Amino acid sequence: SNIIKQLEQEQMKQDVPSFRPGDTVEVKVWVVEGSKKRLQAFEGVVIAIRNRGLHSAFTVRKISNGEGVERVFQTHSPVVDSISVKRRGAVRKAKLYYLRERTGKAARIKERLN
Amino acid sequence: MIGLVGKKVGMTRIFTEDGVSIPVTVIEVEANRVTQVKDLANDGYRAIQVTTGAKKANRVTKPEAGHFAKAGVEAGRGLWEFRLAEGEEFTVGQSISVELFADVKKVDVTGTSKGKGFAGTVKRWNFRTQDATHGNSLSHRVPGSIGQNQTPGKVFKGKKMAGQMGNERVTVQSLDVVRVDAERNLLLVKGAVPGATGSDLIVKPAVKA
Amino acid sequence: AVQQNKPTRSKRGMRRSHDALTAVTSLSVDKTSGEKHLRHHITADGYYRGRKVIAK
Amino acid sequence: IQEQTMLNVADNSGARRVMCIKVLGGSHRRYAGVGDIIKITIKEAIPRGKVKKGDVLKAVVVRTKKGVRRPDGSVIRFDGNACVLLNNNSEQPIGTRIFGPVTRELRSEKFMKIISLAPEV
Amino acid sequence: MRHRKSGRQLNRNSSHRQAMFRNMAGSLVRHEIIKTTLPKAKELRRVVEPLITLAKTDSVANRRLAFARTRDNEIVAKLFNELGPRFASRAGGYTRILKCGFRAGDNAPMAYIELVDRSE
RNA sequence: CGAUGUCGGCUCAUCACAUCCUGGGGCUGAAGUAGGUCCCAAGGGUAUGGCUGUUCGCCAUUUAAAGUGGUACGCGAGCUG
RNA sequence: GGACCGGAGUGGACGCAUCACUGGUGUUCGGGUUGUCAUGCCAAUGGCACUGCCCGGUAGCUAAAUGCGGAAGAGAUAAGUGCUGAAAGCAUCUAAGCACGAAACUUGCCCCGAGAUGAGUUCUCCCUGACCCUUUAAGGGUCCUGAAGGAACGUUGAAGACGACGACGUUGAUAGGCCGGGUGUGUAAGCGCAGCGAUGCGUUGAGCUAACCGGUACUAAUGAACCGUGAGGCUUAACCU
Repeated sequence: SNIIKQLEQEQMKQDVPSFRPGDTVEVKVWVVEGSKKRLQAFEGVVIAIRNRGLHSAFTVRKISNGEGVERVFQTHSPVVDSISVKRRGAVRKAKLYYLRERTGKAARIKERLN
Repeated sequence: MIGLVGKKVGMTRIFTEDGVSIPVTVIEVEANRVTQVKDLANDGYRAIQVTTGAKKANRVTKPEAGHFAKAGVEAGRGLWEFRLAEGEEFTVGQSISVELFADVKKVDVTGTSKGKGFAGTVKRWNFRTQDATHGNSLSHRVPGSIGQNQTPGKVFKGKKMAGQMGNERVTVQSLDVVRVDAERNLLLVKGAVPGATGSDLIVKPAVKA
Repeated sequence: AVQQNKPTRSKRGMRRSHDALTAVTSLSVDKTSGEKHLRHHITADGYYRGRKVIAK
Repeated sequence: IQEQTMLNVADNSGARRVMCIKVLGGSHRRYAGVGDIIKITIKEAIPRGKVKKGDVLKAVVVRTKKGVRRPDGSVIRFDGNACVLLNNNSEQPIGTRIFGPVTRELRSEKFMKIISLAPEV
Repeated sequence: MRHRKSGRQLNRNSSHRQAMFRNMAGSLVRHEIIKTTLPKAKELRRVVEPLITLAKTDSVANRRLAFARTRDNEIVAKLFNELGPRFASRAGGYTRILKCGFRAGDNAPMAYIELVDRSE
């Protein structure tokens, strides 16, 4: 009856920050190369979806040496621990899948009121 | 110490939603009991059958109500019969036996299927469609040839053509390791709970498959 | 796409074994006005179960 | 990736565009785009590269637009398909330096040299 | 196949379905009674009573939304003046489907669809 | 001859084993990896392309393998010309 | 140079299931915009132009996504290798006996499956009233009673071409609606401020939002009525006749 929709809430991460699409975000990702376990930094413009439970993720595009790399990170996965919103961007669309294609272009900055 | 399984798998199964089921004990107090005990007189084999769920006790038919009415009237929704081991007596041992080392190794899975209607010959078995533009008068997704001219003179019995797919049963096995927990020292039983409700029961000897 | 022998009157009337009209086999009598109607239908004078649902 | 796929090259010795002529490993293997070996020809080359136009040799796919799925469900998608040129018999990289990002699934057997020469893993 | 799917396409296209439904909602709100077919009646209530529950809160924005649907200012005026507060205490179910006899020109299951009004 | 539509391809196949691979043996100029021949075995699997309409054939490259035949040289009230 | 035998993982092709993820589609969700017409006009909306062109996108379906699987075993064996052994005082795998031996056979695994007319078994439920003609286990008609259950009819479904098969039918969450959420689009209209104006800023992550999730009788699921009976043949064998 009043039971369901809580098994996905047992393993949430309530320490996540809130971000809009268009900001350049920093994602620290645990990686295993052997006995040691280090961190990886991923920067770039986020093309996010909002919280579909555990099944929520955000798409980040970075350009290393000429071509873009898109990485979608599952929000509540244990390998993603910390997100920093960093510079906050102003765009109209929820999905920046076409503005990500163009080169040398950066979105405008808006820091006051989200 | 010596002690093993008997007429026991479990008493509680919860409605299917996803099919992975990482376990956590939830706090809600309900009562469940074995109601079904068969009669003794007119049979040469002594068989026992299980049930699950709950019915309204208004749409239960009087034959089914009388079936459930032997030792307490609590009805369910389904019935499944199995073989003979010995009989029916109380075999309850002492308090605490099996906490030492031998918990679990694996589990098994069981399922059923979904109705896709009068499916086509490309949907049902993975047929190849002919080329849609180089000519192809009305033969893009049609079945092609179904036989071999005169000396058969007929189409064979196990032939793949268009019909209803779905509304059948399926069965699979062998789920694996997903994650471990060690630091908090909790008692764990492991496995994805098997498929949709409507399963046939797992009555098995030691692990063969 | 055509026959080679004429099908018989037996086979012709035997294909029509399932082509028979089934009846309603029961009507319902409205408590207010004693006329009969279909199940879950207006009594063709403006009555459902207990009220005159149609003024016309 | 598939047969008749135009691909860029990461290594310096491999020169500009290469095209996949056969998808190695398997009978009717259609699509192999993560760390698999593919037979290529060179469709357009610069004279600075050691290889020349029309030379058949092997490659390994390094970047793909389809993208590899991580175990947690993460997908790393690269814009444009890339390969690193290898010898036909020894299956070792001809190119001295690797350009661009590489993925951590290119760690098995002879590709430790590729990820060691590569900047970003 | 279709699973978990809503909306009956009524053997006609999307633009015609929307136009039929605007005209039907206007006719229901005007005359308080409609004789129509049974699937048309079911989809008719499924698109009419959202308007009546929009019409409880009298605002210019809600008049403009209730004018983006059904496109008749007499209908928006009735729906916010007389309907609305007449159905303010109700929580859903502003329509009633009573089935009548089959149509003469074609065997159509016909149905009177009407509100929960009173005569006087 | 008061009409049995002719190749190849596509789609779909089925059978025989005079067996391509996988399986079990013998012999060998079988030291091992690798081969050759013969016996048993038809359960399953048994390529993508450049050339011209091709069955064929040449070639690039792959695969453990790219079998030989019958089925109106299978299949036009299934398609192509 | 390079091992059979025996284990461990990881792939290609194939098949099944699923929609948790990655995606695709989503003409019924939202937004940007061109041309034009209309709502009296400004504003705001709607209609046509492939859904006007696009941009995203819920459910459902889906693969390119994910989970699994073809085994291990057992019996009888083909080729072959054998033991004991005479016929044929030696020999010999065979004639009497016996033991191995493969993806083939029969089971093992998974589906249909008592129309298996050889129509099977188990549990439960329901019916234990009269009269005439009797061309006689006889068999027909009349009155009463017509159960268990089914069918019909409405609400319908992740079931479906139609049937069928599930769920519900007022001691009711079955379907719509309504309420709250979630998702999706992306700061609605109105008003105010700045600017000559386009437009920008605040109200404001605003407003709309489906098929989704939890709750609710507001609407439709009415009570009849229909079918189905009234103890179920003859012989033979076990407790009194």
